[PDB]
Amino acid sequence: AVPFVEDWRLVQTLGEGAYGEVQLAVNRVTEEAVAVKIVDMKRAVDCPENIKKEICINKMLNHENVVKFYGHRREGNIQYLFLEYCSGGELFDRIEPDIGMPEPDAQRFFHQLMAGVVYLHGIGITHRDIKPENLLLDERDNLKISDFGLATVFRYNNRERLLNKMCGTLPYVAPELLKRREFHAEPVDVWSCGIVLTAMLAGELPWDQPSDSCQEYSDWKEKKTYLNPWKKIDSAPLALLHKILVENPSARITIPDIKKDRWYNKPLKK
Ligand SMILES: Nc1ncnc2c1ncn2[C@@H]1O[C@H](COP(=O)(O)OP(=O)(O)OP(O)(O)=S)[C@@H](O)[C@H]1O
Ligand SMILES: [Mg+2]
Ligand SMILES: [Mg+2]
Repeated sequence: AVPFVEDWRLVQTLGEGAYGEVQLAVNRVTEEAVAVKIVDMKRAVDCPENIKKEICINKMLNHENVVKFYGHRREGNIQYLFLEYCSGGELFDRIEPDIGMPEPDAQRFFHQLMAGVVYLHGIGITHRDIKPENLLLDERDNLKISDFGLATVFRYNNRERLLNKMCGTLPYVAPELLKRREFHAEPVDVWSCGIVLTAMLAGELPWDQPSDSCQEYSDWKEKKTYLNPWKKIDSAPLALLHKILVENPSARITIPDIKKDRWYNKPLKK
């Protein structure tokens, strides 16, 4: 019944977005540390209903590789979302530009990413904006899928919904999102995970946009893998990427089969 600021000390700005801010908050009596996403519902006409949907999706989630939702408050136009504080920051900041990261680290992050995406898809949720900026790390560098503001239900009461809305981030979106009027949700998340893995192993994104207009994408379809970023990627993970970054979503590898992939299961040393 008392104000947010009387219970919570904002200690640190963690991130700044167009529609909200994320603060590290410390409870003034408990001293427990929390991430609070502060959202001014004045900044968009349908933000009230968009943030309500984000909260309803968050309340369905409970997995070690998904940022945990603790609750929410409203104070006038302000919505507070309390989330698991991820001390380790963004996966994005572990990706050295043009370099990437050690293959064992990339593999480990990929394992954890798959675990979270499998969980989400199992409860019928698609994230729709998977990228290193939305994959956070806890104090033990465990990966946690973050930000469900673009997430939606693709399976409900055992019936699948095809998607028809364009959203996400252009270097990470699957080509069917640019070309088809309707598309299945799961292969889109699979595709973006493959871009994430490409970024982890090479430190760069392969194309602006998986368009016929984009030469980098056409060179990939012609498997000119002597070019960058592919030449930086060992043939074993590259064989997996060849199975993920497949244009036709009906032929694209599914996660159950990613789990059977040689590199996925290859023991790696430092
Ligand atoms: N739970 C968290 N723990 C630690 N850091 C976080 C957490 N949530 C967000 N951040 C940081 O805040 C940044 C932005 O938060 P997001 O939720 O991704 O905001 P955004 O989507 O960029 O902003 P808008 O308003 O949706 S355009 C992230 O990239 C993290 O660096
Ligand atoms: Mg985000
Ligand atoms: Mg967001």
